[PDB]
Amino acid sequence: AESTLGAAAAQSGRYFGTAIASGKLGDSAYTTIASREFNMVTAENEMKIDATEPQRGQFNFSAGDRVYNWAVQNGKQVRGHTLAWHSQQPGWMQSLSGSTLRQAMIDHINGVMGHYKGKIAQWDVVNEAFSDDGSGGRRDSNLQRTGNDWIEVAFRTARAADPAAKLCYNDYNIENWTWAKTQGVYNMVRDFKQRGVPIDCVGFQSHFNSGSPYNSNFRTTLQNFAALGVDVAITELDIQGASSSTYAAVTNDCLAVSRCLGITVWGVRDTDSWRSGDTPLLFNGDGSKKAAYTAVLNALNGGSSTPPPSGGGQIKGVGSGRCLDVPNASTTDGTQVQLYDCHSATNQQWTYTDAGELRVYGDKCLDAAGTGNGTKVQIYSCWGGDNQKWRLNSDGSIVGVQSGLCLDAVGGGTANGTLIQLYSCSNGSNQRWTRT
Amino acid sequence: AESTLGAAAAQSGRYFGTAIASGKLGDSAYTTIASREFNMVTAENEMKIDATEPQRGQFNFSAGDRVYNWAVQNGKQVRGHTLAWHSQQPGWMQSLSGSTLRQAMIDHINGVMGHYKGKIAQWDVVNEAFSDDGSGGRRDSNLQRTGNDWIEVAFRTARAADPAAKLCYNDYNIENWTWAKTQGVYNMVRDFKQRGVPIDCVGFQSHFNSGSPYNSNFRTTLQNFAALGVDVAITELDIQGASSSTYAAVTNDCLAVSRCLGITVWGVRDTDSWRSGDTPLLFNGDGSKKAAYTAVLNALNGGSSTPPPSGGGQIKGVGSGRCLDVPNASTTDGTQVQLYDCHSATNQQWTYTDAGELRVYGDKCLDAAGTGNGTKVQIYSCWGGDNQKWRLNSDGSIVGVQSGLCLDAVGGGTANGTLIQLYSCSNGSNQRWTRT
Ligand SMILES: O[C@@H]1[C@@H](O)[C@H](O[C@@H]2CO[C@@H](O)[C@H](O)[C@H]2O)OC[C@H]1O
Ligand SMILES: O[C@@H]1[C@@H](O)[C@H](O[C@@H]2CO[C@@H](O)[C@H](O)[C@H]2O)OC[C@H]1O
Ligand SMILES: O[C@@H]1[C@@H](O)[C@H](O[C@@H]2CO[C@@H](O)[C@H](O)[C@H]2O)OC[C@H]1O
Ligand SMILES: O[C@@H]1[C@@H](O)[C@H](O[C@@H]2CO[C@@H](O)[C@H](O)[C@H]2O)OC[C@H]1O
Ligand SMILES: O[C@@H]1[C@@H](O)[C@H](O[C@@H]2CO[C@@H](O)[C@H](O)[C@H]2O)OC[C@H]1O
Ligand SMILES: O[C@@H]1[C@@H](O)[C@H](O)OC[C@H]1O
Ligand SMILES: O[C@@H]1[C@@H](O)[C@H](O)OC[C@H]1O
Ligand SMILES: O[C@@H]1[C@@H](O)[C@H](O)OC[C@H]1O
Ligand SMILES: O[C@@H]1[C@@H](O)[C@H](O)OC[C@H]1O
Repeated sequence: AESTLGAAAAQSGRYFGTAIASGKLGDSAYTTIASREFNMVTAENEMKIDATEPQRGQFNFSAGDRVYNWAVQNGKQVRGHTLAWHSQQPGWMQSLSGSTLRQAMIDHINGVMGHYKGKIAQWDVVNEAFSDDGSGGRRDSNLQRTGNDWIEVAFRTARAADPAAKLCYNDYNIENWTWAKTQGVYNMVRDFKQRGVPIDCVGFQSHFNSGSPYNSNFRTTLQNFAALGVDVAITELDIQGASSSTYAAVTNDCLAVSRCLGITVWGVRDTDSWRSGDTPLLFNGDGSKKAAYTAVLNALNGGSSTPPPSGGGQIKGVGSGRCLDVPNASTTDGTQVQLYDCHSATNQQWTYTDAGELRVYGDKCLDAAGTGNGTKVQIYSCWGGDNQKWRLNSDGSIVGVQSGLCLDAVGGGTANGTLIQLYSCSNGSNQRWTRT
Repeated sequence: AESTLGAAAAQSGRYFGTAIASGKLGDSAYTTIASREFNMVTAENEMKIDATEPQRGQFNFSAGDRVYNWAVQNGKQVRGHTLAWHSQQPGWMQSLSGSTLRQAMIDHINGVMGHYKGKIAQWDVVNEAFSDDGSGGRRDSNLQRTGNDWIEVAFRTARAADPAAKLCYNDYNIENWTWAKTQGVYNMVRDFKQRGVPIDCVGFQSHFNSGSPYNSNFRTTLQNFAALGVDVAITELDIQGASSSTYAAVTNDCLAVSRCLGITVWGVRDTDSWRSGDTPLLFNGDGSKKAAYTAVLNALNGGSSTPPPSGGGQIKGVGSGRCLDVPNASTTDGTQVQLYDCHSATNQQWTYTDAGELRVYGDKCLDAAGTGNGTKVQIYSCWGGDNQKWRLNSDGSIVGVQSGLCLDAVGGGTANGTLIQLYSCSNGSNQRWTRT
C-alpha cells in the first residue's frame, strides 16, 4: 500500500495522522479525505480538560467519544489530547491552586483515562510545561505553582489509570536542539528515565514558521530523546507555507529514527487549520492535494532511486526523449511550452520550488490556463496561483495542483515542436518525465 | 502631487480611478483608500441595466446615486457603466426580442442618461458586443438579434440624450492586436467614424490573466484606435497575480498614447475584487499597498532614468556602503541577514520578483518574523506571505508590505556584521539602499 499517506507510513511500521474536529465529521468532503489518508486520529479539542470535565466531578465524554468512535470505525488509532495543561482548563479549574488544584488534576487524569482505558495508543499527559523566555525552565502556571513535581505526579497517576497507553510529554518549540526550552525538556526526560518516572514518549508538536523555523537539527533532537529510551512522535505538524522540502525533511527525520512512531499533521485542509492564513497543511480548501502532499507521500514510500535535482534542471519526456522547452527562449507570458531536443540552455532549465512551481528564467512559471483537458501549458509571471503549482509523482508524471491533470505531450507526439497540454493522467509515456 | 495614484496620473493630464461598490462605502478602511488614491469613479454594478430599470418603464437610481454622491463629495469624476449590454439585464428585458427589445434598449438609454445628464464624464454606451469565440464577429444576444445596427442606434440615442458625455464602446479581450476580437471592434469603430456615428472613446477593460495575458503589442492597439480619432481608456484593469512589471507596462502604454485618458482598476482591495482569487488589484485585504502599487506609482511619476537590476544583483545601503549579506552564505531558515563588504558572492545576490519578493539562493526569501519595530529580518523558504513581500520606494527605502516598516541597519550600524531589522521608515541613511 502506498497511494495514501496512512498506507505509505504503515510500510515502515509508522502512522500518518491528523487532528479531527468533531463538528466537521458531517461534511463528506472533509470525511472523504480524512478517512482515506490517515490511520491515526487526535481529537482537536474534544478530549481537552474543559471539554471533558466542564464541572469538577461532572465528566462529559460525548464529543470525545464521537471522535474516538469515528476513528476506530474507520481503521484509525487514537492519541488522547490532553490531560494536564495550563491552557483550555474549565473556568473552575483556572481558579484552583495548590493542594486543591493538584487534587483536581489527579482526579481529572483518572476520570478521562478511566473512561478511555485500553483504547488510547498515546496520551499527551502533560502539555507545554516549559516557558519560551529562554531560561529553559518551567512556565509559570497555576499547575506549576502547585509544586515542581506536578509533571512527575501526573505521569505516575497516568500509568496507574491505564498502563496499556503510552504516556507522552507534549510541547512546542522543543524541535531545535540548540534551544534552551528543548534542553530543559531533554534534561527532565533524562531525569525521569533515570529515576524511573513512568514516561514512554515525547511529543514534538512541530509547529514551524518564520518565528520558529524547522531546522535540520530536528533529527538530532529526535535521536537524542530516542537514545534516552523514550519513543518520539510528531504530534501537531503544520508548516507555514507548506514548503515541499520542509514537509519532506520532517518526514525523513521521522523515518530516520527507529523510535519515531509516526507523524500527525494538525488538520485536514488548509481551511480547517487553526492557522489557515499560513496555509500550513497538505490539502487545499477545495480538497485538492498540495505540492507538499506528494512530497510527503514520496518520502514515506522510500524516495527516488536516484537523488533528485538541486534547482535548475531539464525535464525530458520518457516517450519522446525530448526536453520541456520554451520556444525560442521567449519570455513573453502566454508562450505555450513544447518538446525539443535536449541541450544546455536557460529555456530548458526548470527549477522546482518549495511552493511547487516549475520556474524558468528565474521569474517565469509553468502555467496552466484553465482546468480542462487540452488546456495549454505555458509560461507566465510567477505569482503563486494553484494553476502554477505542480506535484512530482514518483511514477514520473507531473500533476497540476489546481486541475489534477497531468502534463501531456499532445497526441502522444514525440517530434520537436510537440506542444504540451493538460490531460487526464493516463500513465502513458507522453505523460511521464525524468528530471536531471 | 506624486504621492497618490490620482495626483501622479494628473501630472500627465490623466486620471486614475477605481470601481466603487455602494455596500462597501460604510467600510472606513475602504473609503479611506478609495478617497485618497483615485480621482475617477465607476459604479461596479449600481448603474447597470437591472439596477436602474427593475421593471420596464420604472427607473431606480438610488443605488447609482449613492456611488455618484460619494464620488462628487470626494472630488472624483464619474464613468457611467453601462447602458446596453447582453449581461445583467433585468428579467423583463431578457424576455424581450425584436423591435420590442430595440425600443426598450432606446428607452433605457434615455431614462438613465436623462437622470445623469451633464454629470457623467464618460458613458460605456455599449458593452461587450463582440463574440469571444475568437472570430471577431458579433456576440449572439437578444440585442444583436434585433439587427446589426443596434450598436449604432445606441450611440446615436446616447449622443442626443447627453451631448456633454463622451460616448465609449467597452469590451474585454480587445487588448491584444493579434486577436480577431480586437480587429472586429477596430473595424466597427472605423466604420462609425467614416459614417458619422457618434462615438468618442473605446474602453479596454484590460482584465489580464494567463488565459488572456497582457502583451506589449497593447501599445500599438491603443495607438491604432487613437488614430481613428477617438480617445482610449483602460477601464477595468486587474492583473492575475498583480505582476509589478505588467502593471508598470500597462501604465507606460497608456502614458505613451496621448489619447489615453486614464486608467481605472476594477476595485480597491483584493478582497473587494470580483476575482479576489487572482489577487489582481493594488491593495491587500488589510489595506496595505502591494509591490505593484509602487510599480504603478513610479511609472506614473515617469520611473527612474536608471534601469533596475535585470535579474540578480546586490543591495547596498547608502549610509553604510555595505551590501545586504546572509551570514556565512548560510541557507538555514531563520538566519538574520546583515551588512558586509560587497563581494561577488551569491549570498549577496538578491532578485526582486514581480510578486514583490527579494530572493536569494533562488528559492529563499527575505522574511520578516513579525511586524513591530526591531523585528529581525531573515531569510525563509519562499511561500508568498506578505511578510516576504517588499516595496522599493523612490526614496531608496525598502518597506515591508505586511509590516509597513522599512529595512533598517540596527542602531545606525554601518560596519560589517550589523544586523538588519524592521523599523519605522525615516529617510535615514540606514534605511536607503542602492542597487546596480
Ligand atoms: O498557544 C501556543 C502559541 O502561543 C505558540 O506560539 C509560538 C510562540 O513561539 C513562536 O516562535 C512560534 O512561532 C509561535 O507559534 O505556539 C504553540 C501554541 O500552542
Ligand atoms: O481549535 C484550536 C486547536 O487547534 C488548538 O490546538 C492547540 C494548538 O497549539 C498546540 O500547542 C496545542 O497542543 C493544541 O492543542 O487549540 C485551540 C483550539 O481553539
Ligand atoms: O495527448 C493526448 C493523449 O495523451 C490522450 O490519451 C488518452 C488518455 O486516456 C485514454 O483513455 C485514451 O485512450 C488516450 O487516447 O488522448 C488525447 C491526446 O491529446
Ligand atoms: O464575463 C467576462 C468573462 O466571460 C471573460 O472571460 C475571459 C474569456 O477569455 C479568456 O481568455 C479570459 O481568461 C477570460 O477571463 O472575462 C471578462 C468577463 O467580463
Ligand atoms: O461584482 C461583479 C462586477 O464586478 C462585474 O463587473 C463586470 C466584470 O466583467 C466586465 O466585463 C464587465 O464590464 C463588468 O461590469 O459584474 C458582475 C458583478 O457580480
Ligand atoms: O534559547 C533560544 C535561542 O537560542 C533562540 O535564538 O531564541 C529562542 C530561545 O529560547
Ligand atoms: O526552443 C527551441 C530551441 O531550444 C532550439 O535550440 O531551437 C528551436 C527552438 O524552438
Ligand atoms: O557572510 C559573510 C560573508 O559573505 C563574507 O564573505 O565573510 C564574512 C561573512 O560574515
Ligand atoms: O537603527 C534604528 C534607527 O534607524 C531608529 O531611528 O532608531 C532605532 C535604531 O535601532
